Parts: sequence; C-alpha cells; structure tokens
Amino acid sequence: GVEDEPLLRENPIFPIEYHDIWQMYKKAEASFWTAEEVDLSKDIQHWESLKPEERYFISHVLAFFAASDGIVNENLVERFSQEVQITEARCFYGFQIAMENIHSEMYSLLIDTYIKDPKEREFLMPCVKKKADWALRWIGDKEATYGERVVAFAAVEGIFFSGSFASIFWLKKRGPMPGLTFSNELISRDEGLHCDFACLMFKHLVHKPSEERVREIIINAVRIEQEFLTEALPVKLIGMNCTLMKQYIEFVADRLMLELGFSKVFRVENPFDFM
Amino acid sequence: GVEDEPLLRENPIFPIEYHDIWQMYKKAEASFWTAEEVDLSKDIQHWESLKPEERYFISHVLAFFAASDGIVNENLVERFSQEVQITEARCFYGFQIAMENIHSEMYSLLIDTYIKDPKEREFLMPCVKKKADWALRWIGDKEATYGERVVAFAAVEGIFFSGSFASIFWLKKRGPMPGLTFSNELISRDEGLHCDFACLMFKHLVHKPSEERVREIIINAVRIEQEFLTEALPVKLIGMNCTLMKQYIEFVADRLMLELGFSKVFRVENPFDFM
Ligand SMILES: [Fe+3]
Ligand SMILES: [Fe+3]
Repeated sequence: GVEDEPLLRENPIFPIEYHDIWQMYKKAEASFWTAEEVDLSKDIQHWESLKPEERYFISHVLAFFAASDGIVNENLVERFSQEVQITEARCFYGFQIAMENIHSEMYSLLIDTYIKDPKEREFLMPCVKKKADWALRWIGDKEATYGERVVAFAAVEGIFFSGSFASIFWLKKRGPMPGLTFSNELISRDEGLHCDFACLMFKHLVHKPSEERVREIIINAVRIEQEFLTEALPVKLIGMNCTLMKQYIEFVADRLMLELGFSKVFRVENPFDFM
Repeated sequence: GVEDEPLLRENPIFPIEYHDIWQMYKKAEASFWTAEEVDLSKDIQHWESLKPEERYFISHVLAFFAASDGIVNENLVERFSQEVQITEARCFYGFQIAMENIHSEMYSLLIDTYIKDPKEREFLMPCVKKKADWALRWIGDKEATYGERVVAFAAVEGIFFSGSFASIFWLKKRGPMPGLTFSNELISRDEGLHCDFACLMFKHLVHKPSEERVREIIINAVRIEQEFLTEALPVKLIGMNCTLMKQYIEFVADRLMLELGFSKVFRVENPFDFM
C-alpha cells in the first residue's frame, strides 16, 4: 500500500516541503569531519601502557565496527535511498553514506595503527556475526516492509553500537587515548543523529508495524547486543560490570521506543553517569 | 561480458587495491564545501546594476543548472554506484552525490536570491530540454554499456556545463558578483574532478566502446551545447562572441578526448585566456 505513503510515492528543489527533515540534513552537514582531523600520533604511547586484556578487547571492538558500518551502508545504497522518493530525505541519506564511509575509514586507520602485522588483522569471526541473521536478513528480505526495515536500522545504529560506544567512553576517563576517544565522540554523535533520523522517518510513515512487531525487533536487538558484551567479549576485560552494561543497553533500547513514539519496555535507569 | 571487468565484477577496507581512485576521493573530500560558506549578501547591489539582457541570461543559466545536477545525481544513485562494485570507486561516487546535492542547493539559494517572485521562477522549458533525448536516455537505456554510459556523463559534467562556467567567469572580470562567481569557481572545480574521475574509470575498463562510438557521444554532446549557447540563449546577451564560444566548447571536447586516451577531433585552440 505504497501509493498512500507521502514518504515513498513518486513525485515532482528549494521549495522546502519537509522542514523537519531538512533541518537534520543541515545538522548532519554542519557536523562534517574527515579521518585526518583525528590525530592518532599520541596514541601508541598509551596503547603500549595498556594491559593485554584491554588490547584483545579494544582490537576486537574496532573489528566489530569494521564488519558493521559496511552493512549499514549496503542497506542505504541498494534499498533505503532508492525507495524514499522525497527530496530532503535523499540529501540526508546521501550525506549519511558519505559519513558511513569516513567512519569505516577511521576504524581502519585505528586498526592499522594499533596492529602493524596483517596476520593479526585476520580474524575478519563466529564471535561477531550473531547479528547477520537479524541484520543482513533485513537487507535480504523482500517481504520486510519499509516500516519494519526503518525500525531495524534504527536498532543497528542505536542499540548495536551503544555498548561499544559506552566502552570507549569508559576507557576515556581511565585514562586518555585521544585517537580512540576523539573518533568515538564524533562517531557516536553521527550514529545518534542517524538513529534520530530513522525515528523521524518512522514518524512520517502512515503505515507502520504494530507495537508488538516494533517491540520484537528492539527486544531481540538488545538481547543480541547484551550477548556480545557480556559473553562473546565481556566488558569485564576492561574492568566493567556486566550487569550494569546489560542495563545500559536496555536504557538505550527504551529511549529508542519513546522516540519511535511507543512505551518503555524495560523501565531501567541509566547506570553510567558519563553517558 | 561483465565477469572480466575488475571494475564491475563482485568481490570481498583499508587494504588499498586502487591507489589512483583513492587519491581522487581524498582530493574530492579535501575540497568539501557547503552553501553557507558562499556569502550572497553583497550581490543584489550588483544584480541591480546589471542590464536586463544580462538578467534574462544569468537567471536562465542558473535555471538550466537546476534541471542538470538532478539528472547527474539520478544516474549515480540508481545506476553507477550500484554497478561499480569496488571499494574506492564507491567512496568517490558517495562523496560525489553529496556534493551534487550541495551544488543543486547553491543554484537554488542563488535563484531564490535573484528572483523574489515565485511566478517568475516558473519556466521550469522547451528551451533547455534538448539534452533529455541524449542525456536522460543514457539513464533510461538498458542496452547502453557501462563504457558508453561513463563516457556519456563525462560529457554531461565536462562539455554540457563548460560554456555556462565560461559565461560566469566572463561576467566575473566585468565586473564582480561574488555569489555567482565564488560559487561558480567551486562548482566548476567539482565538475572537473568528477569529469576527471569519469575518465579514470574509463581507463580501468577492459571492454570499452570503439573510438567511433566515443567520438559520436562527444561530437553530438558538443553540438547540443553549441546550440544552447549560440541560439537558445546566445552568450551574445552578455556581450560575448558566439564563434569564440562554439570554439571553446570544442577545445574542452578535445581535452576530454585526449584524457579518455583518444585523438583530438576538432584541433581548435582555447579562445578564452581566462579559462
Ligand atoms: Fe550510522
Ligand atoms: Fe558533477
């Protein structure tokens, strides 16, 4: 029933029809940044002073972020930006793809700098790919509605990285590593705005999935993220409490629900007062 | 015969396989700019001091540039960036789409500033759309090879605007209009790099059209551009010699041929020593 969707139906570019969308493109635009603005010189001095558990962890979280912004960008290219046929939402998606490419680079500048041997670089991982069946499936499914798929990538960019951004912010106070922590600040701000944008699109969608459907996608997204940070790569390795991290995930997942216009599912407070 | 094309065949992102491509993305990246960096305040003072032939002309050239970067960007979205399946050429196309959106905006900031009444804004035009059958056809044709279609948009971004960029550069010395002339400097630099990139892709294409095919696309592109500037909207209106403009087109069209790796077709010198 796509004819009834203002967002998706075909149409006849500074007569601004969608101010809320446009205001976010210019917000994304105004936060432009490139890898070379992030000084990584002063880092190996700190990476050297780390524990070895703190390196198996930081290296792995960086590597999960490599196999992550590539799936986000494979979806906006060959699905989202094709479908959405209104002008303002295409500029944003156009700018988003540009930044997802810079994020992808930044993570690789980091991994090249913290790992000089290519044989190490090769794990990619049965550790990480738990989300493939959830994620890459919402690229691959031809029955998945736009509405389901918008909520889906709201979850990827807002739940799935949330813990990892929390980790780097935790390391940052304990103490610095300006490459990791300055990139992370910029990258976590970008993902918030992308995640907010996914929400704005949802709001403009007449036909959306039932609450139970939206809850399912999010609840399930959270469990997979909780599993990654408490078992597959415990934030224990860098001195953090698992329970608190499982709980932060849920705070973030609830904050998404409120923003998609639905009720809290978990009701937990934010455990981390730095976030 | 797409399996034999390194550029197009499927494949397994900072192991840099294509340095020449990457070096251009970072060149595009480093030349990032947004509309708000172009001060349009100081312009109506000069637009006021124009002749009325100089306004029917500048307004129309701006309007041709509105119905122009929209077709360039409709091709990279729903054709080019889909097909090209190598990493470096996707970042560039990703960054290109971002800038084509900013160009499209800039032209609209200009037209809104030089034309306060929307009833004027409405011509779009049987004047302009001569290229549709040539251009939008190379979006619409499912028989057109990549090679033909890469040369095609090399022509759009390098021939089709060339005269118009020449006009604004001519006005600039006679004298200023910093909005028009600063935008134009930035926009004509972007189109040169996009046009150079189209050339770099052509070079990396095993299977390309015969010289006669390449000559046809370019020769025909030139005639349509020559027609626009000497009949449909003569650069006479702003005091310029038609013959010289017909000849500049040909200098530019020859400079494209040399860069696609072929012989000159016209052998003319550059008539305009400001270009
Ligand atoms: Fe993102
Ligand atoms: Fe261009």
